[PDB]
Amino acid sequence: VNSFSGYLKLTDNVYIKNADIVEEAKKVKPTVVVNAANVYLKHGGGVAGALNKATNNAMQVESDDYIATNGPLKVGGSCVLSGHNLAKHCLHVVGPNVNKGEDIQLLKSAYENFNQHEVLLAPLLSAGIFGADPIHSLRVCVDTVRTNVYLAVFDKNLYDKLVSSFL
Ligand SMILES: NC(=O)c1c[nH]c2ncnc(N[C@H]3CCCC=C3Br)c12
Repeated sequence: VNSFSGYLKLTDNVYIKNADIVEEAKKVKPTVVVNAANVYLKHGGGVAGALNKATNNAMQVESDDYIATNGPLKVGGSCVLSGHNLAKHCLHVVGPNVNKGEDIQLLKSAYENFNQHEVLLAPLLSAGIFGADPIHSLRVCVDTVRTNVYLAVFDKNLYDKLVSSFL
């Protein structure tokens, strides 16, 4: 039993809700919140800009030190950093950005990072400003993640479409 509330169950291990991941993280304080990161951990917009803003820029400060030490992530890769006031940990995951020409096949590799964590609150990777089809992202999520994932979809209109079209 966990504290996630109001989710629709899609499969044995995947759940979905129309919610703002920032407000959801603040309420649940999950062990792991997933950020829709880029390789530079520059949290400017989309989910990343919103999560970083909610940390009063502490996420960005921590991220800049991480990059200065380790260099950029790989597309499809991840790192675990602090969750600040939102969660115990933040799993920064880099899905391919279609608006940069990155290979959509890397979306499966990106979701594989979720399997290192028993339970996660997450957005749909590569959706929104990353330019991929969210219906496809949900399909890859369901077919790749085996741990318990609670997906937050900001747009109410998009949420209804993902549910109604789910196989
Ligand atoms: N500024 C923002 O993009 C968000 C702030 N919180 C969010 N929670 C969920 N998805 C978000 N964005 C996108 C990316 C994922 C696919 C649908 C949507 Br909608 C955001």
